[PDB]
Amino acid sequence: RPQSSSNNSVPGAPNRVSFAKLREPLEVPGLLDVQTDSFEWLIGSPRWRESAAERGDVNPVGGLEEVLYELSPIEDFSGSMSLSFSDPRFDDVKAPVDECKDKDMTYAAPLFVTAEFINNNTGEIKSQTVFMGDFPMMTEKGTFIINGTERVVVSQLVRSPGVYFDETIDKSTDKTLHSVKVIPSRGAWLEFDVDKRDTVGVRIDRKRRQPVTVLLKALGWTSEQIVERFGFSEIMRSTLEKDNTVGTDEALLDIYRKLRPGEPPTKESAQTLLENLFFKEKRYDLARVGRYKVNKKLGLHVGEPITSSTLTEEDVVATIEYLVRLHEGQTTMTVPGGVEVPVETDDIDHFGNRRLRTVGELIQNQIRVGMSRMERVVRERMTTQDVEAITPQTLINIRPVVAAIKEFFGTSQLSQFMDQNNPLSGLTHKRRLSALGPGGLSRERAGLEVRDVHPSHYGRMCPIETPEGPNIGLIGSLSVYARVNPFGFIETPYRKVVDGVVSDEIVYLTADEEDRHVVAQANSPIDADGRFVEPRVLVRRKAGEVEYVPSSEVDYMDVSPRQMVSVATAMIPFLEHDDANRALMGANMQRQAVPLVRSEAPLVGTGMELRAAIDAGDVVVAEESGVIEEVSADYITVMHDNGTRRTYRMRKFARSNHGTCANQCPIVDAGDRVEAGQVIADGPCTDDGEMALGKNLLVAIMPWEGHNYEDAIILSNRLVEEDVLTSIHIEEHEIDARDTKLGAEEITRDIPNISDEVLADLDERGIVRIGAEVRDGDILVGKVTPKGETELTPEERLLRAIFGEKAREVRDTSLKVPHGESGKVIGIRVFSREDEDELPAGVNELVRVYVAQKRKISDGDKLAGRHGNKGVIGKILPVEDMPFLADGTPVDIILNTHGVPRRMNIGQILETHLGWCAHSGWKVDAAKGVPDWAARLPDELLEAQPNAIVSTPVFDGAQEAELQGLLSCTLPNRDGDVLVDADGKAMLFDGRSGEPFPYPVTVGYMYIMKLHHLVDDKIHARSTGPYSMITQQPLGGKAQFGGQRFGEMECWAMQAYGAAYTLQELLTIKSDDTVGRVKVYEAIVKGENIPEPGIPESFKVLLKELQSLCLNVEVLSSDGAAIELREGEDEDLERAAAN
Amino acid sequence: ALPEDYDRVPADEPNPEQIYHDARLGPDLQAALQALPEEFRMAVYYADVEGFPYKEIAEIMDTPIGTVMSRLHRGRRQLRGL
Amino acid sequence: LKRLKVVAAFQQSGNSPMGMVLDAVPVIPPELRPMVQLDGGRFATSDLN
Amino acid sequence: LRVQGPREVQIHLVREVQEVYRAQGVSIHDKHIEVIVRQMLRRVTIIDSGSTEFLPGSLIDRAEFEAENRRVAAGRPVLMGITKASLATDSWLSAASFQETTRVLTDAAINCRSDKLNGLKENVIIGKLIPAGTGINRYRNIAVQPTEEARAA
Amino acid sequence: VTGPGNRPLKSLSDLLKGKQGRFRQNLLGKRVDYSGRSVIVVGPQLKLHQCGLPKLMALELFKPFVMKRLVDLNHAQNIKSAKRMVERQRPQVWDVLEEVIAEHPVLLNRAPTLHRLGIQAFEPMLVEGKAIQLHPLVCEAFNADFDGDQMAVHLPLSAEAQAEARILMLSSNNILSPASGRPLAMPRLDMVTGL
Amino acid sequence: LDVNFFDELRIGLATAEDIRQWSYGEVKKPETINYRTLKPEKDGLFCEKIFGPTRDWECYCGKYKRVRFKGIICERCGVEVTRAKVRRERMGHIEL
Amino acid sequence: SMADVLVPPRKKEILDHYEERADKVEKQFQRGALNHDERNEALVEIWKEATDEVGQALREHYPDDNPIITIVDSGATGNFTQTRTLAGMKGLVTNPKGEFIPRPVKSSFREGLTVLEYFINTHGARKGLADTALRTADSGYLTRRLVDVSQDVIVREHDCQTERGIVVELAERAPDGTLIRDPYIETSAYARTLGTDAVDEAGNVIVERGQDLGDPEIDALLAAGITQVKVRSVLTCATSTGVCATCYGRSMATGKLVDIGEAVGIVAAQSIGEPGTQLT
RNA sequence: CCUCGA
DNA sequence: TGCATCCGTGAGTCGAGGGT
DNA sequence: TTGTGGGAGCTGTCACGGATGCA
Ligand SMILES: [Mg+2]
Ligand SMILES: [Zn+2]
Ligand SMILES: [Zn+2]
Repeated sequence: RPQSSSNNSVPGAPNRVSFAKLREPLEVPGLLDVQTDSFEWLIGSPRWRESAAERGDVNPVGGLEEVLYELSPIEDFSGSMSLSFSDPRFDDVKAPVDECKDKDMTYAAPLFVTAEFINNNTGEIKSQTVFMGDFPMMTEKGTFIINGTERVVVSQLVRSPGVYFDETIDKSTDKTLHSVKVIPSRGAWLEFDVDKRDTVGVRIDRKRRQPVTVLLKALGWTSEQIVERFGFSEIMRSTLEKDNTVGTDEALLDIYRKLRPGEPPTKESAQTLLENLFFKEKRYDLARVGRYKVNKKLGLHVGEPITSSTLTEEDVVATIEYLVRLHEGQTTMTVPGGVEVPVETDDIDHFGNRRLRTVGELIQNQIRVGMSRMERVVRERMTTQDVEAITPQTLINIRPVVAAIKEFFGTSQLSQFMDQNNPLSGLTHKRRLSALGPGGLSRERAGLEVRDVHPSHYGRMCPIETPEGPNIGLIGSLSVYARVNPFGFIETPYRKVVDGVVSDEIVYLTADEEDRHVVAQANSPIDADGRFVEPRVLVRRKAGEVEYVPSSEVDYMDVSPRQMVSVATAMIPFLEHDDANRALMGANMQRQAVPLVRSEAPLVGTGMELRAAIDAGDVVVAEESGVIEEVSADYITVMHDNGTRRTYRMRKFARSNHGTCANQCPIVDAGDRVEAGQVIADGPCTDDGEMALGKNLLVAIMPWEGHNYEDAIILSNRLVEEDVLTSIHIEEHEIDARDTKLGAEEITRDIPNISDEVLADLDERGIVRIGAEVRDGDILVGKVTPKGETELTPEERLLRAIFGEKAREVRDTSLKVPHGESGKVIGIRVFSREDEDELPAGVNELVRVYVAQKRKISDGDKLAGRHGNKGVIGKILPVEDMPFLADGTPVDIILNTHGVPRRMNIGQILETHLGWCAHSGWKVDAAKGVPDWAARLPDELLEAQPNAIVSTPVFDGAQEAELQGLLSCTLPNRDGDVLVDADGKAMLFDGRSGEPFPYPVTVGYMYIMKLHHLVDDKIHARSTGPYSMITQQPLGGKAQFGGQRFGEMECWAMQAYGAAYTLQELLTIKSDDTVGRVKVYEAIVKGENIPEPGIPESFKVLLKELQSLCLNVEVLSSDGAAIELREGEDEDLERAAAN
Repeated sequence: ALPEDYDRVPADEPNPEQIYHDARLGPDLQAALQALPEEFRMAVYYADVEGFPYKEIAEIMDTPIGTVMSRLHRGRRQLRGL
Repeated sequence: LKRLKVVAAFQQSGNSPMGMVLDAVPVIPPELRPMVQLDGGRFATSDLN
Repeated sequence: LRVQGPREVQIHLVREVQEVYRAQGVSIHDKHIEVIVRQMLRRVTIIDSGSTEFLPGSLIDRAEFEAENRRVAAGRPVLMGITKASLATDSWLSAASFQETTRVLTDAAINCRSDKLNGLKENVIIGKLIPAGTGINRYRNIAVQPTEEARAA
Repeated sequence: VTGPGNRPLKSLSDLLKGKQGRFRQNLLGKRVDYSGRSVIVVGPQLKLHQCGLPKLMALELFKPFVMKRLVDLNHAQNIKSAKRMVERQRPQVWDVLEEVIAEHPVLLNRAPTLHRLGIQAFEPMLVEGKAIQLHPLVCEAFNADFDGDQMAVHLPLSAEAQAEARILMLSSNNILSPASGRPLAMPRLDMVTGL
Repeated sequence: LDVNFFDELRIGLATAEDIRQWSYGEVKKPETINYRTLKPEKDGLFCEKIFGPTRDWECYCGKYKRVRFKGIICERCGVEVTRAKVRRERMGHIEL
Repeated sequence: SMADVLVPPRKKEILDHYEERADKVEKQFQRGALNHDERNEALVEIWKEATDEVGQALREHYPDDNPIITIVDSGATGNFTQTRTLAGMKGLVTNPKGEFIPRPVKSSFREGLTVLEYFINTHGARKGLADTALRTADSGYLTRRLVDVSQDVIVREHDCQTERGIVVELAERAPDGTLIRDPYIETSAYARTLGTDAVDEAGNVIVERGQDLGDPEIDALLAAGITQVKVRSVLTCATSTGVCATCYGRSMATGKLVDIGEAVGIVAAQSIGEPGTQLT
């Protein structure tokens, strides 16, 4: 296939002809590697060993080997006995992924280690294999299965360990004060600061500021050695002149008085605490990342030894001298060894000081916690028992490690319910970059400076794809070609340049390294040999600024124009013609499209569809070349060349986390020979291997009788009749028969006061039958509950007493269909204690019913293109009402004109024009030579057959001249008529009156998505229902059949209207007047007048809470006495007895 | 702990509509009203709904156990029809 | 003046300042500090409990 | 306020706020701003208490200051912030629901305050017809009866 | 004092403070009954005083009224039978529904309610579908568009509340901005372009 | 029973005599309920004796479960046979 | 359509001329005679001028029946700044700090921004979305404070009959015979009740006190040659607790005199808070 | 609490 | 005993779903 | 109830006013 075909490397990929004019010198890497490489490092897999040997460090150390080397050996007080851990090993997995999702389990494998015990007393070695627990495993898709649900561990953005300087300008004295922060990987922080009074102060974790000289005197330094190293700023001298401690002994005494206050200080507690606080690797550690940072910034030990990673006296001296020189205008420095260290303040938002904690490190930290607690238990058990009896098995208590892993995966903000609307949503979810969490910043500290685009984000974190709401700037997504460092930094690849010749040597750079060299753009002319063509090229400099520099001075070049964007963003055709807000909205709404029953790849793409679908995992890919041996809707089995067979089963009508349908379909036939890497089956939102999130709709840009007014959208009824926008939604309902005080619940077909008709669709167990169409309120699972002899209704007591029935008085608690739900029962799963099925305490039976519904497109459903053009369907017109082209073809979707120009997303128009060309094909007239506008075109684009799929990459797509040229040579319809002129418009007829519309209208083909905001999920209402217990106000949310909130601003609006009675009614007899609401129901049922409002129960609750706060609050009548607000309930008895 | 909002902890009481239809009686309310004599109607309604002692229903109508216990045994067989 | 604010507030009203020290603490009724049984042997309470 | 007087600081505040709103193309009528400005200058500071129970340096409503004076005393006009004026309201229940609930409740207990329960916010809280619009006694208590010429027809 | 997960325990004073406290969350504003919510769509065929109520939403909102009128007419034997019929969505209710809807106003609200025009009274007409139909002239007051917006419906019950809806809060009675006196129920972009 | 026409709402400091007059009993145990029977422990934070019965007209020891006994106090358990509604208006106290 | 978005045919030459001027400023900076702040300020001047010039060429090249022109100039929707961003040039883009950048976005959205232009424009876009998030909450807090401080102000009587008020400028006497109308009349004098009589020099009273002062009354006062007028406001209302209807004046919503029960305090708080989201 | 919608 | 500091306020509304 | 054994985890927020606490 030619070079203009995008994704030529992938075998069997569709031939998408691309307008691109620049060669791709580097392929998109594995988009899930941010997860898999991290987890494989944590494990110590062979896939990780090969990479660590090839291009990593010369010494490979795994994520668990690291924790074990940090933990072993465990010794006692006398050092008499030692226990070491080695060789982390994994057995096979306990259950397959589907079995784990089914049984509400956790996909995990058992962990084993070699625990060697040596005894210095009796001279013996006692090795043993110890079981460490069930470690949760990462699936092929990069996810985890926890308690039956699929989860993603989002990488966290955190401050890299190191030394960071910040200057703060003050109004008082106008002086610029300076402060230092030392952020380690473990242990508590220390801080330096020059005060308003020119007094340099050192702070410990949470302690009052102490003079910096006290720290030197806490390390035993002499009063003259301080004057030899400092005083050139004289600030250190004037700090020593300030009245402070006398000698080093009283210094340690007063500093041990600071730590642990209120305790009687001593002379040995200081020697014991200061040693372990910042200089013992057991309680303080800044990892190789932090050691590298502090050594590179301060020039310490540039000879590259990384033996020790702990704050040393050299580091503290260098840091205090750094602060002293930074307070003055000193911009250069040297240390006893420090070679050319600049003196600056540090940018906290820069991606050279801001690192990533991937899933591997996030799990490693929790493992470290569990291991330290286990070590405490081990040391506490070593002393108590005798050498004759102890063993590696008896000392070890695995419970804290298991508890830590469980608690992490079950309560961490970084372990998130996977977004599974469509493959793209999950794909970007695994590449998300979250700023909040444990160790990161708080939501209440997320200032504006954290959230905006930083210049160091270029090629690492996309600037477009980010939440539109309160999480804006806090959740990014990794760029396409970006990659995470072993240190935790984000690197991006650049082509190397030597003497104005751009080579094919690729080098991955960190933001630190990038700020040193000169990086050009991808849109830069290049000779056939690789040499620059311009005298000077556009380049990006250190501060993030840009300039023009001669070609003899450029070092690196962008590998791709797409380098700075994420996957979802790179899927927007004509992105460069869209404003950033609408582009962000399009990127977000691509992750909200639902899968349709039939996929259809877009006529106009960017080339990212193929790779996105493949790397998303929801597509089936051949692991090895071969020939299909058998193909069924159930599975596809391929016979390899060596004789081995591989079979792939098909997820068929599977529910996602968000109720969308995951349904895979084979796209090969019985004889086909497939290559390794070729797509064998199409999952959801995929068509022939490409991400197909929407449909190609015939669109006319024009107002239409105000039905598309204000972003509303009009649709041809053909989209319903032909199910082109129909989607499948599956909902899981569940109920459990459990134990109660008065007896045991039971799942039965026999429910009291129920006709045989409304139980027809139930089996003998009391469960609905597979294939039944259930309506609003139908019974899914029958279930009775034992009832007490005081709960019986008057009509119930009569039937119990007249017949003298059995003592098992049961209330109907059957599982019924919620409002707004309907569909066919497509599956039932049942668990019983009669079998070995595990259930929680006191639960006899547990049954799940799966209901599927086919939703056609409707009024209120939300559609959106890829350029932020969203809107709800205001009107579905009959096919005869739509404006139709000259040949009778009715348009499918009418988009209002007034939206396009002011939202600043004109790409949606360009996409439309190209969308028409691809629909009809073209034939560029080359008889008298190739025209001038078509010069830059690759030869494969000079003619196209109807319905030609076409790729327009972002920042390298079809130019305006070429697009204008294509509209001229549009091939005609079957009758030889050209329906769309060279302006992109056409003469439409009004299918209602019949007369043609007076002016030509832009028609074309636009990619429209069905967003997961469907009116079936939004519509809700309630007259009366369940109430809150604590406040007696209606519950909230649709799922609980709750009422709507009438908030404080609504009451302000009421008062501004002066609608006093409405306001009283809303706040008394609709919320918490416990008698008023029942009297209202009675009055409405009997046509009587609505009664008088009572007293809001929430006011009584407020009074009771104030009285619980020792506040004697009393309600006083007009004369001064206290009004008792209580109830007597004879009235109900009077009415019920007179009944 | 509870969820972060305590107002989403549901009360487990019947709704105003639920307590209206549960306090009334079905269509048989005209069977025990007209088809039974007022001797059976008044004695059966106050021995089963109220659950009074056998001697407390003896006091309301000025009748011994021989009358109250009989009108109950016969009113049930009366209401067994229909 | 600041001190006289509170001193005269305690004086003019007949509210004894002894109320600022407690010998018994009130306990809010249980329904306003709910304890609910969760799925299984688990339970859930408000922080007040 | 001190130099030029209250009816001058009112003009000053209204014109400044209107300048800020007009610099951005906002057309708000002056009466809306005046309704807000009025609620700042409603109180006075007690310089010399004299024969009165008011503590000196306290902020008392000008109505109470002008009516409490039964000769049978020294008050200076005060400009007040909207938060300050709101927290110093007639109704402790009203202030407890606006800001600083703890401080308001403590100072209300100490001063043994009594809320007269007159004000739309308090009626909202207790479930009473607010004293505005259709809730005032003029409209809320109306006698309606058909005429005799209509009772005949 | 922290519980599990280093989370501070809500004290007695926390119950009153903040937007989540009793004052802001349970006294100055509450959740109400006889209320619903749905996505809005533009209905140009509507009159300024009208709005399109989805049929299911109106049925649930007016449930006791429908039951009473269903027992008045002999469609229902007793009130429990009427309740069962309304729950099963029997074909007889709809003729009754439009009967009890006539001239019974509803209140439409779109948050954020910035001014009093953020809540307006409308006469409901039954509409096929699940979306509220909103008059295109009230979008300036609600700041409403159709990019996915939703609105809430409240049903006044008392005679005084219905009167306040029909007189004070009626849509066609509030055409001018209460802030500047300028018209808000004014022809907007498309209608402008047309005229 | 009472339309909300109150003249004033007064607040002040609560003396310990007020806290004792309000209270219906003294809480003395940390135990909340019996995990087995889901029955409140006596003198605990949910004690039915002082706060109120969990179920309508039912005492703790089961001697009275009927509306006929309305008003009496069960001499075995000290629980008043009345509505569970009172369980949201009966305050306890703790003697320090 | 892509055809309706006309590119100004003089854009290249305009940008070349202003690039010459920016190059002169850059050579003045390379000489050492210009300050860095002066360099940035001069470049901002240059590129603001160039943006205005390409906008002028755009509006001169566009026929008045063009749909992008018809939509804006009819008052339907949008503003010409958006038209200039689409067809002309984006212009200057802000910093994450709020400053402007020496090099502007010379491309239009019809031509398609370059990689660096798009990346620079994202800064302004993101900062604008975040700051709007902030301003919404600030305006909400101010509105709540206003609502609370003002919910005592309700109308309670028809007329306190006070003779106090405020004088308001209705016009200004220019040196010519023309009378410069005051801009604040829509918000200062309109919809007020008249305090004292407005009489002309040697003439009858043109508007009696207590009049609504609508457009007819304002125009009559102006044609009469009156330049100041005293009106009754709630600043000078003598009512004890609330305000009187006559001192308040016309109800903006109903167009007539404000009714009795109206809680004009909440209406005022909402009228002040609602457009708060637009301030910068 | 989190993620999302206006 | 006169301030500088520290501590304690406040920071939009309404929705959906999923968890401890 | 004997022979040893001291913690997590945070700051990346901003503007304002007035009681507190020390020079
Ligand atoms: Mg909207
Ligand atoms: Zn008992
Ligand atoms: Zn007045």
